[PDB]
Amino acid sequence: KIEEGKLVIWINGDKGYNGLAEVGKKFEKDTGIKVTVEHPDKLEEKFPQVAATGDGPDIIFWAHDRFGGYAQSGLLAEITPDKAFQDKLYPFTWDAVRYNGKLIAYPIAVEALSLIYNKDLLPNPPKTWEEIPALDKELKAKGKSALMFNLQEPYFTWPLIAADGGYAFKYYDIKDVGVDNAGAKAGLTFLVDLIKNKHMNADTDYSIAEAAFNKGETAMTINGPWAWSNIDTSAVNYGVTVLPTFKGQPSKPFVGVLSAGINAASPNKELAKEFLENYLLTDEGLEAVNKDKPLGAVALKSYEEELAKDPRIAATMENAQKGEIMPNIPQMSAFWYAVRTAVINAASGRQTVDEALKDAQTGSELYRQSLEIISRYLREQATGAADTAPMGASGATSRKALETLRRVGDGVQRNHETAFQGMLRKLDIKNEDDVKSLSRVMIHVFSDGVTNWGRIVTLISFGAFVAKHLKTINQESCIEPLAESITDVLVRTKRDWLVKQRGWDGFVEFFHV
Ligand SMILES: CCc1sc2ncnc(N[C@H](Cc3ccccc3)C(=O)O)c2c1-c1cccc2[nH]ccc12
Ligand SMILES: OC[C@H]1O[C@H](O[C@H]2[C@H](O)[C@@H](O)[C@@H](O)O[C@@H]2CO)[C@H](O)[C@@H](O)[C@@H]1O
Ligand code: NA
Repeated sequence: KIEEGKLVIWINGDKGYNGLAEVGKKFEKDTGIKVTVEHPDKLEEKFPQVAATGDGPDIIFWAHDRFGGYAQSGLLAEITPDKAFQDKLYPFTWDAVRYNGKLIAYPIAVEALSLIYNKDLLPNPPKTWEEIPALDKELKAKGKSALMFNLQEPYFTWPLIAADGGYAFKYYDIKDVGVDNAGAKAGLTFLVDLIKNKHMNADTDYSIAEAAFNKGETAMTINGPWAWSNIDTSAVNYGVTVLPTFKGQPSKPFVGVLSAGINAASPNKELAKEFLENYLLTDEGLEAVNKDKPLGAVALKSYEEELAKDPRIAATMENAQKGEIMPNIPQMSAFWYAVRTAVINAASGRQTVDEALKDAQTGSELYRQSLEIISRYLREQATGAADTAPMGASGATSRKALETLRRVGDGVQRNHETAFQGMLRKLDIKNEDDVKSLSRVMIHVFSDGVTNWGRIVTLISFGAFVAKHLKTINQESCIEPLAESITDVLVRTKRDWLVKQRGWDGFVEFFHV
């Protein structure tokens, strides 16, 4: 389905795609291979959907956080640069694109948010978030505002949520999520109070914030290096500086490494490798992109030495040092989708801060919490003995959902023994290969009819029945992948229903004696 003898590239619309296309023309001139650069809307959502059917671009550019998800789904070619090419880029950029010991993309540049301020309106930018309300009152009396930034993407609010101890995953422990802790609460509350006191508007998005800054209407914005081009064109006299502190502690932006992955379904992997290594990741390649839209601190040592003398890059790396490199684990997508909803609902007043971050924590934890219950149930049902290991500090829900599942699920397997036996015989489960086939059948079953806890118990109960069969034919190693696949079907298709029911707390409540 992907065309051979051509390269199709996807990069986000905020990046230097015209610069990338010039690197495309230079590749074409030397090789006769035409490079097409596109910047589709929502390309980070659209890449996994199309790559999963063997379609999509040859090369996808995004920050590294989304790449572990793509790799886990088998959408990325492993990349195998030799040592001499590996030595040309900073090792911490290679660390960003390493997943289960394999390099799954080419690192391009380090991106961190900074405070951007209008020197003509604000010769001394504020050192603290706390002084912004008084600053705004001062600027409002002159027909100006203190601060506008994109409130529709959690990326921009994360530095404030994280300042006082909010975090995604403790360093990575997927069982330790910091989304609804007191630090996160205090940061998002400060944001909601800015909106309440009319210092910020809940509806401000990327476009509105950028135009207000670039027209001289607001003294400050929060943005990455890619934004500096449009500000150059605007004639605003701007500085790039350290983000304001919150409760005496630095803002902690999530650091992204813009990265180039190769589609596992691409029949042009050698052309893509040849383009990325010998045309893009060179002084002339990164300069062409950078001249269009600044990349940040580039992964290529030679060109990073030239760019590091720029104070805007110095300020970028200062904010980076005070932040954290984003995780690349597959959970990141669900984390971002949850926190995006929480910031928007808290900002608009649809939910209180406590409600919004509670739901975001449940969303962020949903996959791992589901897998822990389902996997323990399938394994104890198969072997006749429970797992003795502790769930941990935050798994009272896990213990109670498993106790509920045992009590309710005993009945379902006994009543459906004959139906389950027939269905198991009608399928041909014998190994890991057959377990992959099961996912289509289970999705197929879960795409028709009503959503309720009884139907979920029936799916898991079928899972336990299959796990018992697997154990009997010495295929015990297939039980964990079965559990992964049942968990996948369940959260893909029912994520929002499960968050609405308060996840597994709802399941315990619904069947409570
Ligand atoms: C992969 C098999 C699976 S997983 C699964 N998960 C949830 N629900 C299912 N079915 C119930 C309907 C139902 C009730 C009793 C007996 C039979 C069906 C529902 O849709 O609510 C199934 C099935 C399934 C589907 C059709 C025939 C089947 N016979 C054995 C299992 C099974
Ligand atoms: O808003 C959540 C979002 O944050 C990051 O996306 C950034 C991206 O890294 C930057 O390169 C720039 O394009 O702005 C984006 C924010 O709108 C994560 O990389 C992304 O996965 C996540 O969804
Ligand atoms: Na976007």
